[PDB]
Formats: sequence, C-alpha cells, structure tokens
Amino acid sequence: KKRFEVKKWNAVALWAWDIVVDNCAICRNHIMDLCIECQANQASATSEECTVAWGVCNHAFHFHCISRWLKTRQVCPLDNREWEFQKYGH
Amino acid sequence: REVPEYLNHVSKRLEEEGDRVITYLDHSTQKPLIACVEKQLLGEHLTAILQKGLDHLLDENRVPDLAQMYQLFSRVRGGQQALLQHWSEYIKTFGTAIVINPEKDKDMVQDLLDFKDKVDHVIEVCFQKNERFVNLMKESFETFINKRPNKPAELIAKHVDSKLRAGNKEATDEELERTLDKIMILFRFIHGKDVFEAFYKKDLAKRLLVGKSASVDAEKSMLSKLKHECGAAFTSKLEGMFKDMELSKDIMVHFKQHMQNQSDSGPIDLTVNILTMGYWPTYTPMEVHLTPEMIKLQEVFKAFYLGKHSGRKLQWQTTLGHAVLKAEFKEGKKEFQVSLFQTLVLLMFNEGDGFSFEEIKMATGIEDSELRRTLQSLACGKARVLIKSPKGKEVEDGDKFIFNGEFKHKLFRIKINQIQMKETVEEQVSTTERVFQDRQYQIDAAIVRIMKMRKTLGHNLLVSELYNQLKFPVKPGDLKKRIESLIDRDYMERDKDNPNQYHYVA
Ligand SMILES: [Zn+2]
Ligand SMILES: [Zn+2]
Ligand SMILES: [Zn+2]
Repeated sequence: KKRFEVKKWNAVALWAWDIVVDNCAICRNHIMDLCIECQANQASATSEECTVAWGVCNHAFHFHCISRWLKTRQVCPLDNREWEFQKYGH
Repeated sequence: REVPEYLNHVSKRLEEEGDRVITYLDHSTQKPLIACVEKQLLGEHLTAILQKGLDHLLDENRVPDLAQMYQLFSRVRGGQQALLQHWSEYIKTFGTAIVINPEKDKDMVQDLLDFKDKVDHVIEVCFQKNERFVNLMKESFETFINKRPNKPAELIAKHVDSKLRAGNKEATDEELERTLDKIMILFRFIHGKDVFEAFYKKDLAKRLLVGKSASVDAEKSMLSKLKHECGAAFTSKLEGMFKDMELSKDIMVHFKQHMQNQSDSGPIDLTVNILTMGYWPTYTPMEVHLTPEMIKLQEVFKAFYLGKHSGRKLQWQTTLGHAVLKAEFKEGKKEFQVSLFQTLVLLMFNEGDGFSFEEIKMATGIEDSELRRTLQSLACGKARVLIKSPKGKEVEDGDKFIFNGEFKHKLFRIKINQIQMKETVEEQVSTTERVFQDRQYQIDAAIVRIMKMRKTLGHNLLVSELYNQLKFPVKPGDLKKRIESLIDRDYMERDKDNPNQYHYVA
C-alpha cells in the first residue's frame, strides 16, 4: 500500500571506551577542558595548544597530560598496548 | 639551417674526415684532425646550439634528433654536462606551468603523469639510460612539483580515488597495478604526504561505507604499496579502517544467529558497521527523527554490542548511513539506493503529499546546509523523483516538493546516493585545517622523540633530522615557535650557552 518502505538499512557507529564522566584520565578533569598544567598558570602559558590525542589503544587524553606521561614510561596508562599516537583533535 | 639538420651535417663531416684517414691520410693525423673538427662544429657552440633548438626538440618529441644530439655532444669537453643543464631547466620550466595555475588543477595529475612518461621515454632511447640524467630528471622533477605547496599531494589522492571507485574503465588487474604504480612513482616526489593521507583516508571511508570499490585485492595492494616507501605508521590508520570492516562482519553474523531464535517480526534487514573512533576521520553527529521501527532495531543492536563487548560506548553517525527503499509508482515498482537523509524526507510522502521546505525541515530534522543538496537531488539534478514548485537550480525557503509520477526508467535499483560521495568545499577546507592544525603536534611530538635519543644536539643538526622524520616541510618560523613551547614546558633547554646547542632535560 505505502508508496515507499525500507528493504535494507545500513547503519554506522563509532565506538570509544566508556571512561566514567569522560575525564581527562591522567588529570581527570574533563577530556575537553584545559588541563591542569594549563588550567593553572605556573610557568606554562600554552593553553591554546590543548587538545585530545588518541592512541592506537584508542583511549584519548589531552595532548598535554600524556606527552608528560611519556618521558618516564611509554604505555597507554589504561591499556598495556604501548602508546603510539594516531590522531589529534576532539 | 635549423638544428636537426645541422647536427646531421656534423655527423657527416665526422664520417668523411674519418673515412679520409683510412684512405690517403696517416693514421697519426686522425686524432689531431678530428679534435679540430669537433672543436669547431660542436665545441665553440654548444650553448648556442641548445639555446636555440633543444627546447623545440623536446616538446615536439624529435627522438632521432635527440639521439644524434646526445651522442655528438657527448664527444665534446663539457658537452654532455651542458646538455644536462638545459634539459633540466627545461623539465622544470615546462613542469612548473603544469602545477602552478589553480585554474588548471583538474588536469594537474594526468598531465604530470603523461609528462613524466615523455621525459622518461626520452631517457631510455635518446640518452641510453645515462644515469646522470635519471638523477637530474628525478631531482629536478621534485624541485618543480613542490613550488606548489599542498595541492599536488591532495590531487594525487583525489586521482587515486577515481581509480578505485565503481567503474568499467578499470576493467583489468594487470594494468590497474601499473596505473597504480605509475602514480606511486610520482608520489615519491611530493612534500606533504600528510595531506595525501589526509584526503586519501577521507576518500576511503566514503568508499568503504557507501558504494563498492574496483576490487578488494586491488584496494589492498595500494596500502601495501604505501606501507612500503613511506612508513608503517603512515598507513597504520588505514590498515585499521579495514580491520574494523572485518570485525563488523563477524559481529554482524552473531547478532543474526542470536536474533534468529526470536521468532522474529522485524521487516527491516539491518546491517551495521562499527568503526574505531581513533582510526577513522572525525565525524560530526547529526540529530534526526528516525521512524520508531528504526530506533528499535538500532537499540536491540546496541544492547547486543555493548553486551558481549563490555567497556565501550557507541555513537550513531547518520551522515554515513544509507538504505534501500521500495517505491510504489505507476508503470513500475523500482527500489532505490538512498542515503539516510534522503530516506527520511521521501517517507514523508507515504502518509502525506505536497510539502514545503520548511515543513520538511521541521519533521525529520536535517540541517539547512545539507537538506538543501539532500533535496537538490530527488529533484533538480536529473529532475526525477520529487518535483520543486518554484522550480530552479537551487532550493529556497517556500519551494514545495511534489511526489512525482514519472518513471520510464528502464531499471530497478536506482542510485540517488551520489550525493554521499561528493566532497563539498566545506568538507575540503575542514579536512585541510585538521592537518595544518595537526602538523604542529607532529612537530612537537617528533622533536621530543629525538631529543631523548641523543640528549644533546645542535639546532641546525636537528632541523636536518626533522626533514627526514616528518612527512612535511616545517617552516623555520613554526619550528622556532616549537622549541619555545618545549623549553617553557620543560622538555628541553639551551645549555653550554650558545643558542645552537640543545640538551634534553628529563
Ligand atoms: Zn593543555
Ligand atoms: Zn587506552
Ligand atoms: Zn589530561
């Protein structure tokens, strides 16, 4: 009767880890909100360069709270999959 | 006389003064004599001979004439040397004007490829493969393509994309691997492959999600080919885009074997593709009113996915969706392959009819920027499904749309879906900002990476490493700007007291 139903329907969705209140997870503020290093004017006034970096492990963190966590160790601090860095941007 | 003819007269005298020594001359003389002739028909005018004859010879393709020139010129002092100079400055000159006028970018790549062929082909035959020449052709080729900052890389990609989409022209594998390898050899010349990746990725996703490609095993070699001569991280992402495709299949099989033992009701065959947020491009979510029937399916699935895959979160991307609609017309029964945004709109016409842009934008819920073109099809272009009252190339505010009655189309399964694979200007610009505003971190992150390797290093001795590690330029302005950020945040420092030496500083 209808002049138009739906036979097939292809959908698309993107997944990301559910991390309680999507927190910066290294500074646990918010994934998109200054950081700590930035949030507080110590001797670093580069809050302009504050975004999210995603790793191969796929959890994201602030480019800042993370580039730090790398001098010392070198592994997605939630994953074990050694970090490697595939994407900047919210 | 012209040159082809002059160079002929020279290869004649040399033959005569040569076939003279054999006859009445003393074998001794041959050496002095010939040197004289050579240094009076060639030495003493090389410069003058090229300056007014080479150019013409090349862009006209006088192969034979090019050869006699090569051989001859070789015999002289700096004859083969001087022949290079011009040849190279020729390549660049004619090469530049192939890539510097934005107005001619449509033909940009093909012409670059075709040029490269003429050039190469002359090196084989005419220059006997002399490698000094391959060096210069290669070297110079990269001097002119990069006089135009970012387009080359982009275009190369948009070109490759037209080679992997749906289409008959690429009907063999033997030569598709060739047209694919021929391009790759150009690639190597470009500066800013990070732009190539950029658009490349963006163009695959659209291909992997909406409408088929030339060949599966074909689309694969390309990656294989990029991994090689470029990096394993460069392609890291894309390789992932694919994996996600394989997984989405697996899962899909299970959701169906599970959904099986439910005595099922659902009249819709739903197939879902789950993508890893970090690999794929960034996508802006769009709020739209999905038919109840629809949401349910999507919900039951979500539950099936979140369960069995604990610790995750989905986010449906309507922008990338598409579906199949059965249509009940007069003189037909056709089915369409439409995007989600197209599906919705159309459905309004089941328990409705005759609608105005506004009343549409109300009921599903699209966005002016899109709804326009989403509506530009269905009507305007090809004029076939829907009809626009205030009829015109574009879409305004009042314009009413009528459910058409035409259909003489000799097909079933029409693809209106073309809209889904066109990159709007917005898309373009945006997908370029996220690369300039991307290099910044790639620089920073690459600086730090090295600083750790060797705790102390000289500035110009660093700028050098970056040119090898990054996949792009790096303005001196920006670099300076970078060390700044890193000294302030305490990752490195200037010690020994000479702004040209840097110490790590953990
Ligand atoms: Zn920050
Ligand atoms: Zn992680
Ligand atoms: Zn953080």
